[PDB]
Amino acid sequence: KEAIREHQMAKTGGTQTDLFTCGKCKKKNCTYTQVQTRSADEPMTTFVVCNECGNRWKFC
Amino acid sequence: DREVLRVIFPTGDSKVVLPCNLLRMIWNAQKIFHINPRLPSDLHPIKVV
Amino acid sequence: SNRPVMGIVQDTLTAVRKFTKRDVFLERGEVMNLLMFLSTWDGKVPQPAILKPRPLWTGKQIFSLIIPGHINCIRTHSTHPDDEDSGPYKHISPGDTKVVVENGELIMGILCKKSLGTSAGSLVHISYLEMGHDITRLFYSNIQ
Amino acid sequence: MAGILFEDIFDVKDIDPEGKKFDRVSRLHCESESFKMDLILDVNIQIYPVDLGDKFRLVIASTLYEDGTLDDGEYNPTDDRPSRADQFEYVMYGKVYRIEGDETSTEAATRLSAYVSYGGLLMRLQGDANNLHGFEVDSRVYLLMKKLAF
Ligand SMILES: [Zn+2]
Repeated sequence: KEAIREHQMAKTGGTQTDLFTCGKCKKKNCTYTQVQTRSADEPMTTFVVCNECGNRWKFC
Repeated sequence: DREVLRVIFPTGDSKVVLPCNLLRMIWNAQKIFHINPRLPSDLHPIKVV
Repeated sequence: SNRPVMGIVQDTLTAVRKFTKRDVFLERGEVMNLLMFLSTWDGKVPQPAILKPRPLWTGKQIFSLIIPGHINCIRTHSTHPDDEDSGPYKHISPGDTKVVVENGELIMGILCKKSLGTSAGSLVHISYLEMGHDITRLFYSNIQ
Repeated sequence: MAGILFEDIFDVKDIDPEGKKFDRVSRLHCESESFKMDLILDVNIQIYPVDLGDKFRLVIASTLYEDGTLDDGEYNPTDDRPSRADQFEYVMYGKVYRIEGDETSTEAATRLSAYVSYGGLLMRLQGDANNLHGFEVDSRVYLLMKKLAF
């Protein structure tokens, strides 16, 4: 009953960084994006998303 | 409206793209009219209504 | 995507960052030199930013000259500097890093692109709204 | 006739703005000799080499020619009017950008704070009633200081 209970415990992945604060919940429960390798005229940005309470903002 | 609005946005995000930024417009009136927190705020509320 | 398409870039964007530096100081001679570069100007020389020990002008003063004189764009410094908030609020020692302009006059804040364009909260979008394309195009050509 | 906006002699609390500082500009922290009012200000150290704990004289005037209007410019280098104290070691032209206070407590407004900008140069003045006659305005104030390294 333990082992079959364990089989949900983490799905298959992760990430979380816990660096950027979220102004909607003070907790730094945030995720970060590495994208825009080249793109156009828009500068490559680091995008940060807060898992809880759904917040997303940019390095810029 | 506040009670209705909870139905419209179950995501609870109040940040939406909308026309006419009244805040900037209202602010500009303050920049123009020179209203400040150390000046009285003479107003007729019904006129507002 | 209800956003501006214009964007000042590269050399121009870098020198603007350089230009917003606190250590930027100008001479009267160069102010006249800078004034002639203007695509448009009131014809009325501005007051020195400094009088003693010697008369001087600041780059923020002069950038604000470029700016049209009855419109403002607020806060989005959008630069790494300071502290993902909380810190800059410590205590409203609120200048330099964060961007703020009043009556066409830049108070503080190193510039970014999110300020400069192709994004929400950009100066470019509001100038387009207030000043219109024609005034904004002449300002833009002038600044460049 | 020379309706000075402010005058006081100030003492340097700090010349090191949070350590990191900057090259041509540095932010001083000062306190008035009443020791009831304090001040922080950005300065050009290169033209005015401050020392820590120094005793400074500070004056503020929104005008130069006796009290009459002048909030204009072509600042006219050729003025010959002795109207200016100019005799002070250091002068700046600027605006007040922010005012702090607290009137929600009932009349309170008890420990009024003023923030000022001279060409971008930030300033903070704190005081119960020293700023009771001033408020945030467009560029008009002239700030004059002397008594360097007294
Ligand atoms: Zn959050």
